[PDB]
Amino acid sequence: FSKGEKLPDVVLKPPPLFPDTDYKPVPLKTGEGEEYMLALKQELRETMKRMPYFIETPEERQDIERYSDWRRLPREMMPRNKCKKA
Amino acid sequence: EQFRETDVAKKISHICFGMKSPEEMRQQAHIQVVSKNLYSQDNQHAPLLYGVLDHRMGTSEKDRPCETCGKNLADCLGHYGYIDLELPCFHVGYFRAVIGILQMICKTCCHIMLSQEEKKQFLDYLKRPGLTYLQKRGLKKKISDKCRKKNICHHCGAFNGTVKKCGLLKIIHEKYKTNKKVVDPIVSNFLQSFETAIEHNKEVEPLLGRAQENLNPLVVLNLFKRIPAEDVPLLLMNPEAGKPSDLILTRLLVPPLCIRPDLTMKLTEIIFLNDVIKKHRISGAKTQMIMEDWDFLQLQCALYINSELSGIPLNMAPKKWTRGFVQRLKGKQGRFRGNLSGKRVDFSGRTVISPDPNLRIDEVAVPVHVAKILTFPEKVNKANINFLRKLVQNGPEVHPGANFIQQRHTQMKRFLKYGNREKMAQELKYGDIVERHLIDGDVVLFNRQPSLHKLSIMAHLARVKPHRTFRFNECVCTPYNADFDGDEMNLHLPQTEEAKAEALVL
Amino acid sequence: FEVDVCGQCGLLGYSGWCHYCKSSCHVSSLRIPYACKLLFQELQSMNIIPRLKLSKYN
Amino acid sequence: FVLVEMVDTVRIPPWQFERKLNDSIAEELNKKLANKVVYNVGLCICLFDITKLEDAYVFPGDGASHTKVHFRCVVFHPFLDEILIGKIKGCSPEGVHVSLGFFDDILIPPESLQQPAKFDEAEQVWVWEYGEEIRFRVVDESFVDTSPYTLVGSISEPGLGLLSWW
Amino acid sequence: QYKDVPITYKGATDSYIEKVMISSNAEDAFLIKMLLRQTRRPEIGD
Amino acid sequence: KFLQSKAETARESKQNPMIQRNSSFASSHEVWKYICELGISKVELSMEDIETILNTLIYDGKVEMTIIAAKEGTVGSVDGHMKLYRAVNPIIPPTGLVRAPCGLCPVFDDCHEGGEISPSNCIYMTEWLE
Amino acid sequence: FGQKDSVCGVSECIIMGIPMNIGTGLFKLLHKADRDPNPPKRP
Amino acid sequence: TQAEIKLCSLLLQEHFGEIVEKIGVHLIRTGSQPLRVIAHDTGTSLDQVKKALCVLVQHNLVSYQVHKRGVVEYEAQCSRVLRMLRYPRYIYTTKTLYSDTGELIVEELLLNGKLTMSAVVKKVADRLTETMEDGKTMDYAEVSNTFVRLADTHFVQRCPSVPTTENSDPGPPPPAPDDGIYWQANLDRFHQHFRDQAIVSAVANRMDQTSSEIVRTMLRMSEITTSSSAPFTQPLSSNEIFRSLPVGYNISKQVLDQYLTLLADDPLEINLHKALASLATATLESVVQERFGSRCARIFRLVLQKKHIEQKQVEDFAMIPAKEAKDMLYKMLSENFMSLQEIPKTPDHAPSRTFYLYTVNILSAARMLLHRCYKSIANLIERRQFETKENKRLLEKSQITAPERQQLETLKRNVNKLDASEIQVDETIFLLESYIECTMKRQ
RNA sequence: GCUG
DNA sequence: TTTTTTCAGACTAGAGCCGCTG
DNA sequence: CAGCGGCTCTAGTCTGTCCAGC
Ligand code: SF4
Ligand SMILES: [Mg+2]
Ligand SMILES: [Zn+2]
Ligand SMILES: [Zn+2]
Repeated sequence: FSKGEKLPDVVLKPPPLFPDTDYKPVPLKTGEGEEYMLALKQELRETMKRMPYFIETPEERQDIERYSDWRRLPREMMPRNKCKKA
Repeated sequence: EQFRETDVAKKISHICFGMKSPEEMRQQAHIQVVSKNLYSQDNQHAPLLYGVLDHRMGTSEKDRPCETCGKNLADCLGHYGYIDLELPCFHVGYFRAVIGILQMICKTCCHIMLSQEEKKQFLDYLKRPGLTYLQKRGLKKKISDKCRKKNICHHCGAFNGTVKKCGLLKIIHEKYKTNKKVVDPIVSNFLQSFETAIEHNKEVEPLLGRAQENLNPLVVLNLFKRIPAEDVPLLLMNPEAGKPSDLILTRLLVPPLCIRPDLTMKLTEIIFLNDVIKKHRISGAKTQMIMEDWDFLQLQCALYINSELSGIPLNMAPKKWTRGFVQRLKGKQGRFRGNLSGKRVDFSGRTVISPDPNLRIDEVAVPVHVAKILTFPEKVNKANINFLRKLVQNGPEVHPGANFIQQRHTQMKRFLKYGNREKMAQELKYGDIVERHLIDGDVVLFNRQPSLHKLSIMAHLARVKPHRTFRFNECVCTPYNADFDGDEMNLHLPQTEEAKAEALVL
Repeated sequence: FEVDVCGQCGLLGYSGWCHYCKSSCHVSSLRIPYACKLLFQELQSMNIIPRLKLSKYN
Repeated sequence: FVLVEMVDTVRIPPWQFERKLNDSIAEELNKKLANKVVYNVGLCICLFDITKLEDAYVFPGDGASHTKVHFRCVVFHPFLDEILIGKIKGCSPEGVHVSLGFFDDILIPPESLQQPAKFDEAEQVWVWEYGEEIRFRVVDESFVDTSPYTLVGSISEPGLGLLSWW
Repeated sequence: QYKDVPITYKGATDSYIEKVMISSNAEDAFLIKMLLRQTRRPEIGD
Repeated sequence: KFLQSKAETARESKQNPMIQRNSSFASSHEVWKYICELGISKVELSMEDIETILNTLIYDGKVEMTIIAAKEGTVGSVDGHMKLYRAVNPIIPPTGLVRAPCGLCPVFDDCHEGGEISPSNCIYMTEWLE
Repeated sequence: FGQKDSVCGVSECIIMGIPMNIGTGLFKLLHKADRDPNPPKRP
Repeated sequence: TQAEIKLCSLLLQEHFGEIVEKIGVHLIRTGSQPLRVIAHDTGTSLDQVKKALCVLVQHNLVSYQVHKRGVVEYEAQCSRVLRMLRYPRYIYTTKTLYSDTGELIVEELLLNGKLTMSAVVKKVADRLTETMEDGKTMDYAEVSNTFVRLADTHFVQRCPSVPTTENSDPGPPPPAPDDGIYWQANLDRFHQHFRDQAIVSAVANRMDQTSSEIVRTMLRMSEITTSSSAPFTQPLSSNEIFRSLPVGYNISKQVLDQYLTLLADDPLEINLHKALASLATATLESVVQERFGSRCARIFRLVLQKKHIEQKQVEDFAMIPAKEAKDMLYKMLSENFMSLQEIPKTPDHAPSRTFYLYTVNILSAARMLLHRCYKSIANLIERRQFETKENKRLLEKSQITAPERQQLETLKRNVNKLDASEIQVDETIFLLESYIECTMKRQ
């Protein structure tokens, strides 16, 4: 009867908690790159597209997308600075 | 407007036996019976509380409705509830399987101890398309054989020795055995550096050599948690059905109240035990006391799954015999034989059997009393309309009469005696069902209870006679092995046209 | 007796809904001896899950 | 309008065994799929043809005959490129209600795109001035069952000019 | 407060009350005992 | 015998000479004190009303063996009876920290998906995000 | 094991209330009622 | 390790796509599986499986080899897929150890998987010039200078020779002159270098500033002569230590020699076995400090002192009361930190025994917390998966009422608080996984 | 316990 | 603290055993 | 001279013992 009242608690609150957003200063550098590459990995060639949308669409028609200085000089050096195995 | 929603029914193609993860149990449970160790009958007027009888998991009394739905005892299915075990415990059903996984996996890094070359051969065997249940049991014995034969590991070199089910619900593993060969330094340091323990306990110094890892539910939980996904197939577990961790118990689904109109008493004891250990930890209780409480809670959970549990400790032996879940599915009175293979059946009668040489071999004389009680449902079909109306007029008391009428639109049955029979006869329309009394020419199945061959059930045509006794021709008594020295035989009336025809033809 | 079974899970439900994969869409009716419904419930309570696959009659 | 190939298991009760199947299935399938929107499909209307009817089983219970029926039924589903012609069966201040003539009064146009004299001010003003045409724009259907409408449309009216009527 | 809980005869054939004895048991509790008599002639199946 | 005592009152008193540390310069070996800590233990610490003015080394050393578990210096040469090298050094934390709000909750560990404790709507990350 | 059993034999079809494949169940039944796969309409 | 597979489902979902995750994560779940068997079990058409494996072999997540049947069984290495989580951290230490040019070198090497020299120098000649001043064009020769400069310290290693099996097709993997040869990044060299930052921060934040630098210059001159499987570093003399000191220091040889015999003799102990073994316990201790306060952390360090001496001293050796202590033991037991009673030798009796002694086992408490930290980043990403699809209406409005904008800055406060917190738990993985790899023989 |  | 109250039965581990098997 | 392979062995243990009818 001592516990026969309700679900123990909606949540259990721990009197001690997390410290902070630890290592605060320097992960501004990594933290933007977290969002930088994710902006570029999604907009990459190495991804797949929902061709199941286009086989789902029987409404295909014209006028819609569904229907539609490197300044450098030559050189050649091939180094074996790396392993000679496998 | 309104969408097109189809209404239809389906058949069971393949039962896939599986388990449920402790998170998956909570998903199907509607409430948490973490409530009272009290019975839940409230202090005044016997109403339900928030615990085991929560009426949110069903109703076992017709008057009180359930809380998930407004359905009454008849219309409700069942709803489930959960009890969160404070210290993890083993399931006695899966315990031998648990000892097997520990022998198969490395106690330290947890990968099955099957050589990389050996693993490839076995994995292909599993890939073979026709793996019947028989083949799978076979591989486990073989894979297990190689592993119990692998004291070292191809993964980390951790030394994994013998897991041997010591005691009841206890698993014991070597790790640090003592041998005539020079002892390894790590084991020697473990057994020689506890000087204070040797000083405090005199018995420890002579027995200092003996010391093996004891695998308790808490260690098993972590080890089973860390087995690789790749290595769950070679443990011969279907990963979709279950995974190694679900073998150890964290939450128990409390049964729907429909399935329990002594199991409930066991649940209250388990709830009380869960409260005692939790209070003891806050109070500050010795580990041996906490382990004894853990053992008592483990025993109560096992007594819930399998009541007899041979090997019970003397101190915690059960006060009374209780029927836990195994003792409900086992035995002649058990659900499998008592309620599934053989079932009590309606539309049947048992009377003493007497001789009648004047009856054809295909006929049985049925007492007029049994004929009035036993009824066959006949649908008005344009050829029986005149005959049915006359029997409706005769009503329940007269022998060529009916005891109920069901209209085509509704499943409601109107008793002929209480109402006006003449009006119902006129109202009769094609497609309504009249439960006429058994009449001459009906097909009944006759059965002698000590049935030993095919001929103990035989059909018979039924011809009602005044005397009370099932009288048949005496030529057909050696198939029944029935003499008339006080014998009684059973009559069954098939209630479908498809069943009637199979009985007459076959 | 008639029980409501879900297509995805394989677990019995109530009134065309499953409190498990809270999506009514897959619930379908079945005819079963009521005793079997008790066995499936007692199995599910004891952790043996009798998952059911439903196929339309053809 | 579009044809939709569908497959159904149609149960003929045994007191209809006089009539031919392909007619007596068609009388059932009209009672199964009329005035009913099918989710992601459209508003079924009637039966076009029965393209393939396969063999009439009879199951161990019912005694009826269950023929699996392949058929084609015409449904209502605008193609997101149709200029329809309906009637204003209602005017709400948030947007007008047009109805196709005795078809479905469930097309609800939002009105934000016609010429900058646009308001419905609750005294049934259609449009502040400068059969009714409609451009059906999106498909939008909501499956109803949720516990123990449904093809609504959004309908536009661009700069058509509407030479005959404003 | 009182809900009737009657003792009702349930015999497929009529019986005649022969003796009705009213007494008190070890703890006085108004035990009432009735003897019902039925006479049966030999019939087919005896 | 002294169970009616709070050594948590005395743990700061055996800590505050090891926080200040005059001459953190590395001019020499800086072989650091354990005997002066026994010296400050015997005559007078920081001020506190103390009933056990009797000074035994067997009742005073025990506050150290708790405070080693509270990250303070190890024992160097306590093998001598009263006076030997006895090297000590207060250990500053060798790491930073490593946790998060979700590392704190035991019951919230259960979830695994959107369920009754699904992390798509937990209270704890909602509290942490303000 | 994740044992997927089909429901066959008689000791399971009697338990699951599904007609057995033995005896009468081996052969299915068809209706000879007036039917044909008909021609469609021109669209 | 199901929570590990929970992340590989999450990591591929955010980076490439969904079917490259699905065919990817199934291959983690069923292993050495042929091309036709994968397309039949996942229910995926064979044209999409050939593309999905093509992207997966490019980023070096799925490795192929045939043994007997003449049919190639693809196989995905699990622990490589989680290294995508460390990807922006792999960028940053190439900015501390190399310039912005070489930092972009390891970036597009991590992004596009397999690269030749003739491509990756051509790409950074586009990206670095478009951010620099037009007319002040960055000359590509300095890129080729810093390209090899990465390779002499062996931060970039080449791909193993291609099997060129008949089933494998050469044309599909390259994305469309000179051929050249391909390479990935040597992320294993980073796991040395990330460990090099780990030990130098372990000494500097414990011993002294001058103690850590001689550890750094010891390890900076022991880079090529060791590997990650080295049980400890190559042994050095103290005379080349005085040669390899940086020019910022001015310390005399004999005073640092006193610090050299000081640093050699510690409880910490360069013993690379003991270094990760001591750093892992501080990671454990910083979790009980995070979770159960300093009082339970005080008894957590007590069991690391004595192996099997417990419950007859732990009420004495920390002086905290018996009520308050024994809830800390059972909470360390129930969360699997305190490990267990592996000393009971009386036969089959919970009540009557030789008294169960607690004992921490460092690896079972390690593998759990690694499994916990794998579970942790599942709850991080899924929240950032949650808060994204709602707010898409107002991201393109900038491309707006007062609660509309206020939801965005509470979103961008949230995502940046989530994404920063994916990395702070990531440093706990490597600090513990390198300890896991250091105690694992035959791998 | 007895009938079957 | 002190009795038994059917009769097999073909599985499952251990205990060895001796001898070749290296 | 040493080891692990199968043996081989005793007991150990859980598992049944007709249908139902009052
Ligand atoms: S968010 Fe998910 S994981 Fe993090 S705490 Fe709440 S529940 Fe546990
Ligand atoms: Mg007889
Ligand atoms: Zn209900
Ligand atoms: Zn469901």
